[PDB]
Amino acid sequence: MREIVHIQAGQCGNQIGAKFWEVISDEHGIDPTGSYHGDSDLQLERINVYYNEATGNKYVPRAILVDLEPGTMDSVRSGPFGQIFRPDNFVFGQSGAGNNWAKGHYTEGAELVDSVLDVVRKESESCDCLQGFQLTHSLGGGTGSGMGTLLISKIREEYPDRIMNTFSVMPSPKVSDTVVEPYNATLSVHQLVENTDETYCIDNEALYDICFRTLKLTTPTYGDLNHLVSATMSGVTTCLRFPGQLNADLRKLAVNMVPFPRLHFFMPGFAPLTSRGSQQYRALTVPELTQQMFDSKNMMAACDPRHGRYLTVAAIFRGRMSMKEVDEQMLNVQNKNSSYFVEWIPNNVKTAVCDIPPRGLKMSATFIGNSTAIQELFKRISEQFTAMFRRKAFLHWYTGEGMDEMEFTEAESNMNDLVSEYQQYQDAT
Amino acid sequence: GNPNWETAQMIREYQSTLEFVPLLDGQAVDDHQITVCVRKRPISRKEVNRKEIDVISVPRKDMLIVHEPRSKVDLTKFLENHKFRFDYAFNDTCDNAMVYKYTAKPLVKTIFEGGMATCFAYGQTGSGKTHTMGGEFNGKVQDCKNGIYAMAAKDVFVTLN
Ligand SMILES: CC(=O)O[C@H]1C(=O)[C@@]2(C)[C@H]([C@H](OC(=O)c3ccccc3)[C@]3(O)C[C@H](OC(=O)[C@H](O)[C@@H](NC(=O)c4ccccc4)c4ccccc4)C(C)=C1C3(C)C)[C@]1(OC(C)=O)CO[C@@H]1C[C@@H]2O
Ligand SMILES: Nc1ncnc2c1ncn2[C@@H]1O[C@H](COP(=O)(O)OP(=O)(O)NP(=O)(O)O)[C@@H](O)[C@H]1O
Ligand SMILES: Nc1nc2c(ncn2[C@@H]2O[C@H](COP(=O)(O)OP(=O)(O)O)[C@@H](O)[C@H]2O)c(=O)[nH]1
Ligand SMILES: [Mg+2]
Repeated sequence: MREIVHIQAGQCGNQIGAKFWEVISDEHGIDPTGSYHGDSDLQLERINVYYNEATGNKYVPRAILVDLEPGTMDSVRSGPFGQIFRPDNFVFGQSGAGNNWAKGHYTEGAELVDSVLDVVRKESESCDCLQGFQLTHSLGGGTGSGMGTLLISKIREEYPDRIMNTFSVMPSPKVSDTVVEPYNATLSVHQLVENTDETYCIDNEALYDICFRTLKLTTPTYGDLNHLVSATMSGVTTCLRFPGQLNADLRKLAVNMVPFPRLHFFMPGFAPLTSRGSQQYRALTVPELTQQMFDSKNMMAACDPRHGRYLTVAAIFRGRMSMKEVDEQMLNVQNKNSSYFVEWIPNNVKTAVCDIPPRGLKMSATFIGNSTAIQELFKRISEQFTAMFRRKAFLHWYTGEGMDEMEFTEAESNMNDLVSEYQQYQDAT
Repeated sequence: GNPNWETAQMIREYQSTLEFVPLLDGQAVDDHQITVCVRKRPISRKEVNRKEIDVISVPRKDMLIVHEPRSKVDLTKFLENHKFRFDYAFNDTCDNAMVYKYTAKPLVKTIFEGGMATCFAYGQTGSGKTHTMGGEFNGKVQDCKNGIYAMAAKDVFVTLN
């Protein structure tokens, strides 16, 4: 079978995985020690996709934690699952990027990437055959912006034909948590357009609206924000782990969901999402989940999908279902909302049916769309970018680290072409 | 050897956009009873070998400007015109030693006119001021025929005569 290498960059990224790796082990029934105590054996059938075996019945997650620049490190070790990682995989350095891109990609990355790329090739040859390189990081910051994109330039070079997903937490257009946030967006995405197969563009403001308007929560903590993102990750590799009546490879997604080799910037989605005690006044069916998935306030993208056009969508369904109901609900949406989509594409929807739901639920789903509604987001960042650069605002923290003025002009016109060539296809042609 | 040559590119632009009224030691240096004059030493052969850059303009007879390189808030080079209105602005090239005579002429009168005609020599180390009052004017071995005091200590006996 195929196996997946999992990489974490940035202060954001490993905090995502710290909840996420708890979810996968609870999806199979694995202790903090690695002792398997699941219920059935059906979850044992694809342990190998993430977990390799150890000496006495122990399973080790193949997670290479690049981002443990030492302050972030001990928290991961002093967590719920600090006693589950192989401690030699904690690959890190000292005196980090400091929310500087060039300190992530040009100066301190060169003093760490040789210690990283070797550990990549360690877990690589322990696999039968590879496809999976799940980088978990954010844009906007430091390590996730400069040290994250450094590996994607390198691991593509050693592995030219492997599936490359980066579940990058994008910047927010209103809540700016970083002063240099447009300067880290334009540079890091300039790597991502060149050498990614897909990416899950995620905002926190979309996570803010979902936790508050839909889940009705008072105080959303970052463990609870990312638990929404952790639901996306396990839903996609559901079929590469569980037997489904219409399976879903990452590459089955990564041939269907992408028309053109550059336009592979995805927005995720998830359902069910509700606020209750234990009595909730609804009923789980196929059209129950379907209407929830296609909602403009149920996006993890922070954009109106009705403003843009859906190029293509992906309905990855879990749990026991019925294909005709699955087929016709995807049919009825493309009928009643045909003016929304890209009209000159024959089918605008595909399906994917796993046969096993998660633990608590009885049915579930995972929306993955690719739209010209994400044309808004880079427009909401490149305008923030181009106001800083004309006044030449933060250059002396970048030119004094090994960068150049001609690099910035080269950086945005890459991003200026995406919003240009999303306007070609949001237009009715 | 090779400092920033664009330093000098900054200099020459102010030069070729204006009039310049130089000043030499071949003119009647009029009287005011008071002044503060200027005279610089020539650029040495060593400084040329090290590519020392010009720093002065002599735009006028009674004014001088310094060429100071500076930097802005984006590390962009800036040049300052230290506009110094003075009385007498002589060049380092025009040292014919009549500067003392042109300085002595008003003073050689005063004491003989019954007055107190004084002076002072002010300058930096290595600025050529021992070559400016203590003499002698050759710049090689201080040849004992051009004692700069003697250019009016002659007057002490000659204007006496
Ligand atoms: C009585 C009952 O049915 O309770 C549900 C529940 O009330 C709701 C509200 C759950 C609840 O989820 C949340 O409140 C939540 C908290 C942080 C981040 C995201 C969600 C639930 O906590 C979450 C929990 O989810 C699971 O058990 C899934 O297997 C889920 N597991 C985890 O996320 C997980 C949490 C802690 C430790 C280990 C795993 C999962 C989802 C996708 C992929 C893998 C696992 C469920 C169904 C419930 C509770 C318990 C209240 C909901 O979430 C999920 C993920 O199912 C929130 O909206 C759904 C709808 C559910 O009905
Ligand atoms: N106006 C001038 N024209 C030509 N050569 C000059 C002039 N002034 C000084 N020099 C030469 O510059 C050199 C240094 O001059 P000098 O008068 O010895 O300097 P200084 O100011 O007395 N230095 P110092 O005694 O070390 O504090 C000598 O070789 C001079 O002959
Ligand atoms: N979703 C999420 N975003 C985070 C988290 N921590 C930081 N961020 C975001 O990540 C960006 C800051 O980068 P960060 O990862 O902390 O910097 P780094 O350690 O230099 O990579 C900002 O956009 C923050 O809003 C997190 O735990 N979850
Ligand atoms: Mg001397």
